[PDB]
Amino acid sequence: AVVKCKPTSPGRRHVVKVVNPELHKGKPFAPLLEKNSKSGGRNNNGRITTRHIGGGHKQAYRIVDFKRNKDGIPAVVERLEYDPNRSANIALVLYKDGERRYILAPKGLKAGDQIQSGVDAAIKPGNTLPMRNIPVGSTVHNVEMKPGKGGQLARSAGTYVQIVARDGAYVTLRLRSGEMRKVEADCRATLGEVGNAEHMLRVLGKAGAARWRGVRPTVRGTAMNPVDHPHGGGEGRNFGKHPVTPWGVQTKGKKTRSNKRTDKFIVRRRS
Amino acid sequence: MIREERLLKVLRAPHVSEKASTAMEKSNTIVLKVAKDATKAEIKAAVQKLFEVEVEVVNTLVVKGKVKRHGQRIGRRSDWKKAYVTLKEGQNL
Amino acid sequence: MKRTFQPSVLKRNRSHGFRARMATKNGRQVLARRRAKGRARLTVSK
RNA sequence: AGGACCGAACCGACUAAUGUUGAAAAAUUAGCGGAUGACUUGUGGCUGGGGGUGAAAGGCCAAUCAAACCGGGAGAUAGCU
RNA sequence: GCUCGCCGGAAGACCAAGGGUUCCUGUCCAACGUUAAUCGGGGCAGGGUGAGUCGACCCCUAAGGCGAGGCCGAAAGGCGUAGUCGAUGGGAAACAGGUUAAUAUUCCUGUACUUGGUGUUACUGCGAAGGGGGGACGGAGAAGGCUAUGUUGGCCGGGCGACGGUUGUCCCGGUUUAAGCGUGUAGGCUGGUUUUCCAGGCAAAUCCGGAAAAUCAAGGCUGAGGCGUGAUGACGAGGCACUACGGUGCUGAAGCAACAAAUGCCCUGCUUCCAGGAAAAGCCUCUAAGCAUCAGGUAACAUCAAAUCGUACCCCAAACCGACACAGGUGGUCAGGUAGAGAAUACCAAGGCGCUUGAGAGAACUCGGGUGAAGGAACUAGGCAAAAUGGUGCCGUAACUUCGGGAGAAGGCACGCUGAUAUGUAGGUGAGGUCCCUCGCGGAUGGAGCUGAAAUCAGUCGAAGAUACCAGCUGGCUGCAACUGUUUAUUAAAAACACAGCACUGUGCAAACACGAAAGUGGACGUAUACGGUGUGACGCCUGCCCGGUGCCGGAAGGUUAAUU
Ligand SMILES: [Mg+2]
Ligand SMILES: [Mg+2]
Ligand SMILES: [Mg+2]
Ligand SMILES: [Mg+2]
Ligand SMILES: [Mg+2]
Ligand SMILES: [Mg+2]
Ligand SMILES: [Mg+2]
Ligand SMILES: [Mg+2]
Ligand SMILES: [Mg+2]
Ligand SMILES: [Mg+2]
Ligand SMILES: [Mg+2]
Ligand SMILES: [Mg+2]
Ligand SMILES: [Mg+2]
Ligand SMILES: [Mg+2]
Ligand SMILES: [Mg+2]
Ligand SMILES: [Mg+2]
Ligand SMILES: [Mg+2]
Ligand SMILES: [Mg+2]
Ligand SMILES: [Mg+2]
Ligand SMILES: [Mg+2]
Ligand SMILES: [Mg+2]
Ligand SMILES: [Mg+2]
Ligand SMILES: [Mg+2]
Ligand SMILES: [Mg+2]
Ligand SMILES: [Mg+2]
Ligand SMILES: [Mg+2]
Ligand SMILES: [Mg+2]
Ligand SMILES: [Mg+2]
Ligand SMILES: [Mg+2]
Ligand SMILES: [Mg+2]
Ligand SMILES: [Mg+2]
Ligand SMILES: [Mg+2]
Ligand SMILES: [Mg+2]
Ligand SMILES: [Mg+2]
Ligand SMILES: [Mg+2]
Ligand SMILES: [Mg+2]
Ligand SMILES: [Mg+2]
Ligand SMILES: [Mg+2]
Ligand SMILES: [Mg+2]
Ligand SMILES: [Mg+2]
Ligand SMILES: [Mg+2]
Ligand SMILES: [Mg+2]
Ligand SMILES: [Mg+2]
Ligand SMILES: [Mg+2]
Ligand SMILES: [Mg+2]
Ligand SMILES: [Mg+2]
Ligand SMILES: [Mg+2]
Ligand SMILES: [Mg+2]
Ligand SMILES: [Mg+2]
Ligand SMILES: [Mg+2]
Ligand SMILES: [Mg+2]
Repeated sequence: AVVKCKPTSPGRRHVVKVVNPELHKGKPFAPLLEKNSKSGGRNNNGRITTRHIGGGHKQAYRIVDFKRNKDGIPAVVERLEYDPNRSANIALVLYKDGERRYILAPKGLKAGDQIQSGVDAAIKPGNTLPMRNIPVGSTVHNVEMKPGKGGQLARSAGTYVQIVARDGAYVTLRLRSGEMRKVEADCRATLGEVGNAEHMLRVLGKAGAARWRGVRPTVRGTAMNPVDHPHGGGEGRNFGKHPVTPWGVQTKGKKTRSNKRTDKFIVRRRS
Repeated sequence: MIREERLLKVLRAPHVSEKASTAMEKSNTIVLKVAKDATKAEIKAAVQKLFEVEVEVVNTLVVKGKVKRHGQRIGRRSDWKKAYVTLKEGQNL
Repeated sequence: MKRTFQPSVLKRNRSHGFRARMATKNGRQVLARRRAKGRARLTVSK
C-alpha cells in the first residue's frame, strides 16, 4: 500500500513509501542469480558517456525469463519477489517437470496461480500466446518485437499494450506512449498488465534517497561558466539564449528521431 | 642423487665467531659459509659426504652485504649464505 | 600537511618499471633514448 | 525508526590572537561544525591536456592551471627597454 | 646512585606500508649534532636475521589489464573471443616454557598437528574440460550465555616500623599455567526414513529438482564456554652461594573461592527494514567416454617429503612523506587502577621520558596568564576579545505550528559527611542439603555466603558540598535560504551549488544521447510508471495579458534556387 511517514525529522516529512506485504522476505533463488557490477556511466574508453550515474546499493541480477517459450507445461506461482533491477515485481514459478523460472509478475497474480504458454493456453492473466491467438482488444504486456526474441514492450510497473487491429500478418498495437505500431502476428504477448501499478505514487523524500538508487546530482547549465556549457556566464542571473543541450542542440521541441529503416511500422507517432 | 661435483663446490668455508662456537658447544651445530644457490638437501648431502658425519637438519639464511665507503666511493660487499648444520650427537668434528 | 610523494613499490614498478616501458612503442623509445644518453640506471627497477 | 539529538575518536575549518627572513612555502593555541551517513578510511584500478574530472569556485589534474609538464620547431617575433 | 618532574586510549607495546644495517660489540672525536662531548641514528673494524605450521611463493577469482584467431583502422594502432594475469577478498597445519650482547611461534625442552608421495594388508566400481550442493556474503537493533580482565576474601612467605599509636578487622608481596586430545553444554537451524514414478539440470546420472504413497516421530547439523587431561611437568615470592659487580649458580612455599565484567566470543546467529546486500576454487556428491578380476577408490599400518625467498632495526617516528635530528602528515591491533556515563577528564600502574645551548638579572616593551575599588558597553564599524552559563533527579514551561515540534523554552528546588531505617535494605548472584528422572555439563526446591543501589529521618562541618578537572549564556523583532549536505587545497562557507518536489521537451529500442575516422562501448542485460536534456527548487495559496521580433513545430499550393543535363 501507499504509506505516508510521520514527520519526525525533516528528511522524513515528505517520504511516501510503497509497501507490499505479499513480497517474499527471505533470500532470492540462488541458481537464477548472477553478478552485475556498476559502471558509473563510463564506457570502455573509461569516459563518462551518460551523466548523473554512480554509487548506490550493490545489486545482483535476477535472470528473468522474457522468452516464455516452455510451451505446454503448466506452472504454478510460488512467491512474488522484490527485484532491484526493475520497477516491476517478479514471480518465481515452478514448472510441473521441476524447472523454476522468474517472470514478470502481472497485476492480480498471487502465489498458487496456474500459468501456461503456447498456442493453446487459456486466455488468462500470465498466459503467453502468439498474438495471432489473442482476441483483438486485449491488454497484454511483455510484448515481442521479432518472433522468438523476447518481450521488449510494456515491461515496467503498471504498463500494458492494447491490441487495436489485426490486418493480415500484422497486428496494430497502441503503446503506452500513445504511438500506434505494427508488429508481426507471430510475436508473443503475456495477457494482463504488469503489476506494482502504485510504484509511481512513491516520493523519495530526501536527497540521500535518490543517491541510494545510484543517481548523482545535476548541475544546471545556467550555473556554470561559458567554457563549460552554452548556458554559462553572466553577472548575476542571466540567460538570453535559446535552451540547448551541453553540446549545443536545441532542447525544447526539436525532434531527434532519424530512423528510416523502421518508419514503415509506425502507424502514427505519439503526438 | 646429486653428483659429486656439485657437492664438492657447495661448501665454501667454516664460519668462525662467538655465536658459532657457542652453537658448537651447546647445540652440536656447525655454521658454514655455503654457495649462494645451495639448497638444504645439497648442503646436507655435502656435509655427510665430505666430512663423513651424520646430520639431523639444516637451517639456512642469506646475509646481505654491507654498504661501505673506501675513500669517498661507495661499494657494497656481496651477499652470502650461511647454514646451521645440526649433527647427530656422536660426531664432533 | 600531506605531501605529493606517497611511496609504494608496487605502483612505482607498475607505472615506471622496465616491463611497463617495454609494453608500448613509446616506452621502448624512452628506453632507446636513455640508452643513447648513456644512463647508468635505465628505469626505476634499478 | 531517523541524511533524529548531546558528545569523544575520526573528518572538517567559523572567530580571535600568535607567527609572517615562521617550529611550518598555510601551522599553533583557545574556542567552533558534522559525528549511522549524500559519512569516513586503507589497498588496487580507470578517465590525459582544447583533453579529463567538477553537489560549479574557472575549482582540481604531483607546492604549476582562462589550457599541466618535458623535449623539439627555436637563435619564434620584439617599430620596445 | 638518590631525589624531583612529565606522558600513560600514549610521549607505552605490536603489525602493515616505507626505509635499508640506522640493530649489537670494540674503538675514535677531525667533519656532522644549532653549545661542550669522554656521548651519538657520526667515522672505522667486527658481529648479528635459523621456520613443514608466520608471510611471500602456491591454488582461486574481483575491478581492471593483456589478449591466439577475429572485427576495425593511411601507418602507428583500437576493440575484443578462447584464454591468461591481477588482492585490498576465498583456500591445510603449533602451542607453552627457556635461552643471546644482538633472532626466535624459526634455536632448545615438553607436548602437538597438516598435506602429499611411496610400500604392505584387507575390502571394493573407479572415471570429467560436464551436472548438483557448498563456499556465499546488507544495514540497524535487542537480548541471553560466556570469557579476557579486575576487585575482595581465603592461603603462603615476610614484617612489627626514624615521630604519638600499630600482635591486628594491621602492613608488603605472591597466589600463573597453552595448543592439542576427550566431553558435546547455554543456545541456533532443520521433521526423519523407505518405495515408486517423471516433458527438468545441453548427454547420463543412484546426485539435485518435482510428484505420489507407507511409516516413524525423534533423527541430523552447528556450537561459545565449562570440566577432565596436557601437568607428579613448567613457572613461581623468597632464600642460599660466587660475583670477574653487568649479574652467574642452587633450591623453592601457596598456587584456592566468590563477585563484577566487556566495544571481545556464541553470532556468518536471532528480530526487523528497504536502498534487497562479490566471484571462483579448495571441499561434498553424480555420472559420460573409458577401464575392467587392471587401473582406480576406501581403511589400517610403515616410511619418506614439505623446497625457495623474507625474518636484524625504526615504524604517530631523529630511521617513513615534508630540502633539516622540522611543533605538520601517516592504515591496523592491544587497552590496568581510583573517580566518571565514558576510549572525555584528573591523578597513577606496566612501560617510557625531562623535548642537544647554558648561567645570571629581575628595566621599557612584546607574548601567554592571575586578580582588581567605584562604574558596567560609556569601548568599537561591530560586545571583537574576555567575562559569564554549564551536572544529575524532580517541579514547571509561552506565542506559533507542517501537530513531529518550539523545548534543555524560560524559571525553580535538592546535592558533602555520619548514624538509623536495614549489625547491608530493594535487587542481583548463588553453595551445601533434600527430592525426582530419560544418571547428565540434568530438573524442582532450598537458600549459606558474596555483591548491593536509591530513598527517608536525625545529626554534623565549612564562606561555599554538581566544591577540583570537566561542563548550554538566555530572551524579543526581522531579511535570505525550506531542511541534513557541497564549494574557491593556500585571503570569500555564503543569500552561491545540490536537494526532495514541479514543469516542459526529446526518445518505440539496433531508443534518444555520449565516447569513438571505425569496430565497438555506455544508456541497459533497462523498455514510456523507462531513459536523456533544460529550467524551477520542501510545503501552503497561486502562477494573469502578448505569437508582432527571435527560436522551435507543422504545411507544401505558389515564387526563387545546387550538382546534373
Ligand atoms: Mg541525468
Ligand atoms: Mg532534477
Ligand atoms: Mg559561477
Ligand atoms: Mg560557448
Ligand atoms: Mg541582473
Ligand atoms: Mg535582459
Ligand atoms: Mg628445526
Ligand atoms: Mg628461512
Ligand atoms: Mg545525526
Ligand atoms: Mg583546533
Ligand atoms: Mg546540529
Ligand atoms: Mg554532535
Ligand atoms: Mg567568475
Ligand atoms: Mg597544484
Ligand atoms: Mg592556448
Ligand atoms: Mg623556424
Ligand atoms: Mg629570443
Ligand atoms: Mg602526571
Ligand atoms: Mg653506516
Ligand atoms: Mg646503537
Ligand atoms: Mg675538543
Ligand atoms: Mg660540536
Ligand atoms: Mg654508529
Ligand atoms: Mg578479466
Ligand atoms: Mg592478432
Ligand atoms: Mg584488448
Ligand atoms: Mg590465475
Ligand atoms: Mg591478500
Ligand atoms: Mg630485538
Ligand atoms: Mg573469569
Ligand atoms: Mg563500537
Ligand atoms: Mg623483529
Ligand atoms: Mg632536537
Ligand atoms: Mg617530527
Ligand atoms: Mg587520518
Ligand atoms: Mg586522556
Ligand atoms: Mg617579567
Ligand atoms: Mg600581559
Ligand atoms: Mg573592576
Ligand atoms: Mg566590585
Ligand atoms: Mg549590572
Ligand atoms: Mg556606543
Ligand atoms: Mg565613541
Ligand atoms: Mg565572542
Ligand atoms: Mg572564558
Ligand atoms: Mg532590510
Ligand atoms: Mg541552506
Ligand atoms: Mg580559500
Ligand atoms: Mg575561510
Ligand atoms: Mg547497443
Ligand atoms: Mg534557482
